[PDB]
Amino acid sequence: GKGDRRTRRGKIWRGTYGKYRPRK
Amino acid sequence: MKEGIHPKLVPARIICGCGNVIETYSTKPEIYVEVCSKCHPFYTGQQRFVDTEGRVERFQRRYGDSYRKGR
Amino acid sequence: SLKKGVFVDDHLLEKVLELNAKGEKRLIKTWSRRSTIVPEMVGHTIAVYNGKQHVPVYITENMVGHKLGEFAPTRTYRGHGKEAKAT
Amino acid sequence: DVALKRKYYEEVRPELIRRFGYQNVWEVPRLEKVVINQGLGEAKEDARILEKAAQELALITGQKPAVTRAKKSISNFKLRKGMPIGLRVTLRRDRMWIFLEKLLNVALPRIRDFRGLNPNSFDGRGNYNLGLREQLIFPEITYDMVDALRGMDIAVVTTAETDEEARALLELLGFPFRK
Amino acid sequence: ARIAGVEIPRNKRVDVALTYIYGIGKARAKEALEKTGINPATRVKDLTEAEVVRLREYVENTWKLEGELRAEVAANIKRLMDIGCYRGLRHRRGLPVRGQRTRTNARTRKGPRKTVAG
RNA sequence: GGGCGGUCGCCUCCUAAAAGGUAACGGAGGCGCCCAAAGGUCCCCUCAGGCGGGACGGAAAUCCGCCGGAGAGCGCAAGG
RNA sequence: GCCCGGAUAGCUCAGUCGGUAGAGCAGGGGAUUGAAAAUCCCCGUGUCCUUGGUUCGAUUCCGAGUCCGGGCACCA
RNA sequence: AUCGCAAAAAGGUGGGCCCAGUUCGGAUUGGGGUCUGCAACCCGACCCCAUGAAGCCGGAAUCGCUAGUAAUCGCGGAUCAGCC
Ligand SMILES: [Mg+2]
Ligand SMILES: [Mg+2]
Ligand SMILES: [Mg+2]
Ligand SMILES: [Mg+2]
Ligand SMILES: [Mg+2]
Ligand SMILES: [Mg+2]
Repeated sequence: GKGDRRTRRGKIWRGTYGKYRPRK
Repeated sequence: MKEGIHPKLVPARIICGCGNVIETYSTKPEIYVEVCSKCHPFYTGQQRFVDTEGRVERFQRRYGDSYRKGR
Repeated sequence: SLKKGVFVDDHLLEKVLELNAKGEKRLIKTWSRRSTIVPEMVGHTIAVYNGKQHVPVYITENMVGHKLGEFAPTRTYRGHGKEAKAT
Repeated sequence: DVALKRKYYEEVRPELIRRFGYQNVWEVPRLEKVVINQGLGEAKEDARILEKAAQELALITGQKPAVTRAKKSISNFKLRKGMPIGLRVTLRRDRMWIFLEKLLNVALPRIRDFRGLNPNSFDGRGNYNLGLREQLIFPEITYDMVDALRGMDIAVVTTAETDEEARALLELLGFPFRK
Repeated sequence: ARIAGVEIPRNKRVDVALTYIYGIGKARAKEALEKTGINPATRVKDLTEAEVVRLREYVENTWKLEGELRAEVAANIKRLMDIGCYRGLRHRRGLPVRGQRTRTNARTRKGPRKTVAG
């Protein structure tokens, strides 16, 4: 989901990746 | 006495946390931990929560001296 | 989301801390809250524009890393109602 | 049988000498009875009485408490005559120390409040209701019969006159201080 | 298949039934199993009956007991009003306290369509 | 004075004048019942309030200690 | 006192010929109609008389009557 | 214009989450750690964390859509530091 705190595309819609799901 | 509804309170041993627990009276042998947890004048039994566990770079003195520059 | 640089405004950084030189009356007039309240002096009363007017704040030793940004009364909300809807 | 009885006999009886007491044999203060009450908690837990607090209370101290009646039908709190609502028990024996040494050592930790209870809860003639809050979480009961918060109320009655003569006993027996 | 916590989600995947234990979430039920070696696609019911009971002490080591931090949800609101601040009656009047709009959207802490006269 | 209105029997207090009785369209009130226990015998206990407290609790729920000799209660109005 | 037909939601009512159920108001805003009336829409209120029994049941059948009526007596 | 933007998205030949108010789903939340930036609170993205209330397709009939048209998915700007 887009509006979730952490999904696949929830980092895309909100701008940056996570501290458990990094860039690579 | 009144033998009847009143149970016999069958013996069961508690797991001896802070010294010997008061002995086998009830059939409930389990605690979480630490029967006394301190000697009970409450000798600061802290686990360092949201308060001053992290004391570096805050609750400290930064940005120069003791601020003589005021006036 | 606070960082290693605890910023106070250069207009208001050390011009609140005139108490620590000698010791004076328990009021001094700062302006901002986006700047951090000064951690050098404790226990006294700091005058501030608290959102509505220049009314002071008084700490009671409960702040370790808590933000002063929750101190802003200017929305004197009396209660609900008084709407006159459908317009 | 023996449960902290050495602290009962040589931490009380010679400790009440040289600073307290008239130092004869019986006016040294001691324990007579410790009443324990439910009092329905807040209000009536059910329209008809269920008698299960006698079962879990008979689990925690192994005896049935008497379910006693109600007073005159004032009917502001739907008060009524009959259908008993008391749940009071004194039960003074060495069976007093059987449960009182359990709750003496398990109830000051394992429930969360400010550390201890009032030294201002002493009353005239030394009878001292202590007044714990709930303790249905960790009286080693493992969540048995979780109906409500459903606390209880304890009063440990001393013998002597003054609050300094019950205060002479109770925290030398192991109670906290200054809340 | 008993769990480390209290509310049992009735025999699901180890990524699912172990998760909504209090004190546990996605990034604790995801890393708490790959260290112990359990494949995250397996069931809690299809776990080893010794892994049922020995994966319980690992959860109860550091964080404060279930219901106590939920009481710190109401106690942090108490300690922020150390002098009775304005954020306290930001909280106790039934509204979000971040600073959302409250005529439209952010209808959550307000009672849903509760009170108007006109 | 009659009519209109009120009342027609029983119980309680006063009027009722320290034995009993005693009137008025004199004052204040109740009743046409109810309890297989609200009965008999035997065996235990003493109430209502006030003070000091409590975990909720109205200042009244339930519990402890002291004072409290009958100011409670005795199915129902009043008297004993 | 024998016999006769029934007691449904502040109000009263759609009922069964044993397997069903409620619509209307002082009520708030509501596609409406170009923002006007409310035509029309969600909606606040069933011991279906008290109780026993064929019955898969009872929101409905049958028996005593406590609830109200007409006829019929009978009242020393 | 290659070099690097970016990851094109269901492409997965995948293991599973088993009718569930449920890892489908979701915000408000008070503490810590990184800021591009005088400075992010009450006006940083919201970053692993806390925690996840509402929802099983809606009424009196509306309203963007005729074959590359709906529909989730995928990319950049424009004042531009986050981005509101
Ligand atoms: Mg859940
Ligand atoms: Mg006489
Ligand atoms: Mg006479
Ligand atoms: Mg009698
Ligand atoms: Mg729900
Ligand atoms: Mg963009």
